[PDB]
Amino acid sequence: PGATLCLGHHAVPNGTLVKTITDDQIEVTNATELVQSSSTGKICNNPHRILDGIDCTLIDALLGDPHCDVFQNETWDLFVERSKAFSNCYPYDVPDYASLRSLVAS
Amino acid sequence: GLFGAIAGFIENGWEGMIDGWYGFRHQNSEGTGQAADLKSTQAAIDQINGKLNRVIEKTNEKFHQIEKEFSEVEGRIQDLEKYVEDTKIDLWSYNAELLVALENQHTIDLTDSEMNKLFEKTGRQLRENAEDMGNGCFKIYHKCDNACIESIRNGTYDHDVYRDEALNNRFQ
Amino acid sequence: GLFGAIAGFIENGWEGMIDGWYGFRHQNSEGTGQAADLKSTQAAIDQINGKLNRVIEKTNEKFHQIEKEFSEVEGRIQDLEKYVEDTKIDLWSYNAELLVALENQHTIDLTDSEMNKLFEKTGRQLRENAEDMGNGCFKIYHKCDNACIESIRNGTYDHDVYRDEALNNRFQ
Amino acid sequence: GLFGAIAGFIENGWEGMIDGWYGFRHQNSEGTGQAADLKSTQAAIDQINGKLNRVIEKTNEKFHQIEKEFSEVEGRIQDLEKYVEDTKIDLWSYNAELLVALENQHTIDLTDSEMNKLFEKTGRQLRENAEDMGNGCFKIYHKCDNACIESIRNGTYDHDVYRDEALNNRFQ
Amino acid sequence: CISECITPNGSIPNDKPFQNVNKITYGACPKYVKQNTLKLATGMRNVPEK
Ligand SMILES: *[C@@H]1O[C@H](CO)[C@@H](O[C@@H]2O[C@H](CO)[C@@H](O)[C@H](O)[C@H]2NC(C)=O)[C@H](O)[C@H]1NC(C)=O
Ligand SMILES: *[C@@H]1O[C@H](CO)[C@@H](O)[C@H](O)[C@H]1NC(C)=O
Ligand SMILES: *[C@@H]1O[C@H](CO)[C@@H](O)[C@H](O)[C@H]1NC(C)=O
Ligand SMILES: *[C@@H]1O[C@H](CO)[C@@H](O)[C@H](O)[C@H]1NC(C)=O
Repeated sequence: PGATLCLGHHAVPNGTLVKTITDDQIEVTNATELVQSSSTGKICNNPHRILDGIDCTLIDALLGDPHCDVFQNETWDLFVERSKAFSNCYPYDVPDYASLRSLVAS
Repeated sequence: GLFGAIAGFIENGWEGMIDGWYGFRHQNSEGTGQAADLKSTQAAIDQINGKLNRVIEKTNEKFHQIEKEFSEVEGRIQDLEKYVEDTKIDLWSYNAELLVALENQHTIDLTDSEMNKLFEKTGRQLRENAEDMGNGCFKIYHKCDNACIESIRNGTYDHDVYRDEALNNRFQ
Repeated sequence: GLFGAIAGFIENGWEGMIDGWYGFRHQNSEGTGQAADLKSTQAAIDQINGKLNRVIEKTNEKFHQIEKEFSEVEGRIQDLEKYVEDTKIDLWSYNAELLVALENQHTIDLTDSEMNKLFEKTGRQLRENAEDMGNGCFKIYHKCDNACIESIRNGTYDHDVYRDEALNNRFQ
Repeated sequence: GLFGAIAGFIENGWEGMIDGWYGFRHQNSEGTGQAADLKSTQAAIDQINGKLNRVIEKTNEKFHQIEKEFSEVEGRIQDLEKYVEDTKIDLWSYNAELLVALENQHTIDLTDSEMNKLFEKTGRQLRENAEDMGNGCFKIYHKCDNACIESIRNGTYDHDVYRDEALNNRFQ
Repeated sequence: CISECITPNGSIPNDKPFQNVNKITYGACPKYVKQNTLKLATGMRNVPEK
């Protein structure tokens, strides 16, 4: 005349595989993803001030290419350059173009 | 795991324990039953939530950085920019791999540990009134009704009340 | 901690143990007393000094490096220098944070372990002459004067001498 | 180690145990003997091979990089290339030192753990028919011939067969 | 819409510590890594059978 008392823990029909020091794959009851691997495909306009360059590079806007003069006195947290931008003024180059673009963007 | 309870002397988990991570199953004169252990469950849960919140805390904020894609071949300066970025990425990738490996090994061991601690605590309450059957179960050597089982589960079991009966059954 | 002794079955520490990290308190026919355990204390201290010396070993020596502050805007090359430095600092800050987190988890666990090892060793000396009360104390079932307590503390306790007396007290 | 078995309650290893990592030595009415425990040996070996395979996996493949030695003094750009390389090497060297330290601490701890798990499992098989002598050996309180010893080693020992004899020897 | 982290592919959530979307980012962003998935266990070993 007595009783039995067993200790145990839960389980589920199928858990998730994770990596450890000793195992490339071992099953636990639950896990959570630490790598963000997807995007909606759209840039959110808040909280950062986004300035869409549209047909203009930042340098064309700086110099004041007429079709870019819409951008006069503009400000941004992030300036977004589009692959469709084009120059439409006197043909020019900027020695160290990359540096001028950087320091203005900043 | 290091403690040998989970996937150890506990032969398997219970898919039917759906209200807790750890718990008890019993058989006595009034039938059989099951109950989650809230304290051990919450101890494991609290530790896991602790490490999760440490890991997902505070992404860094960066603004103007260096260019990472290039439309013209440039040689030396571009080579250096690309090498700096590749180097950075390989180091962070290593940190990420190692971080999850260490955390996960430790998570398995801490849950194994919590299981083992609950087992040891129960054994200690039972004193000389029960024996470890070696599969994570105790044989209790006295009549132990539902209220008695509950006294064990809630940590108020009084071994002296049952000691004469139990010793008589164990040793004679 | 993983072993469930410190902040576990040992309900709390002793502010009154001022000559050691781990030890014994007793009550017998000659009164009560307390004594540090030197070996367990020293084992913990030795491990902690070991990891401390590994961490504070060998700062790196660096001489001519790159500039890290600039008085003029320069563009591309300065962006790259500053990016290299920020990347470096962020990686090391990550290393420092992770290093202390892992060390501290392990320090808590190793001290917890030493506590547990001392308890298990004492239990093993006592054989059938004592029972674990579940709070880190043993009930010893025979007269055990000051010299007897010290024989347990110094690891020479001879269980056979007391076994008949103890079993008579435990079981009859 | 954390568990206190290896270099612990097991006083030393056996140079004479050559066919397993863990095992048994016995003395009974038919003589003495030794046998490796295959399951515990293989569990440790499997864990160590697991971590070894994680560590030696996948070197990175890199092709065109930056120059790392220079035949002319150049100033700023060279300063930066050399600093980038020096910084990278210092970070990887840190990763390597830390990696082996953590793995090795854990290897010592997991092997210690396996020793402890085998000991506890054996104890659990023996139930009330044996007592832990405190040095990793069990005193078995009944006649236990070579087939009996083997029944303990292969995990089929039936404690009930011997319980009456053992209890008579232990307690009376 | 609202997001702290911007990549050339579009905005991404910054609740996770790492990301595999783009090495180019602006704002409070997960760190870019090569792996496309890394799982952090949030539960014990799952042992439904012996
Ligand atoms: C985000 O955009 C990047 C850059 O365009 C994508 O990376 C490219 O992916 C394609 C297809 O896998 C590859 O052929 C290119 O080599 C990648 N470019 C670079 C520079 O790495 C990426 O796939 C996009 N990510 C998401 C989630 O949309
Ligand atoms: C523990 O269980 C007993 C028996 O069911 C009950 O009388 C008592 O109220 C419980 N104690 C606590 C602390 O809940
Ligand atoms: C241990 O304690 C006993 C009892 O007082 C004493 O006789 C003996 O000398 C001690 N042994 C050691 C190793 O110090
Ligand atoms: C275990 O040992 C016993 C005794 O020698 C033997 O009868 C039995 O076949 C063995 N069982 C297994 C599983 O090998």
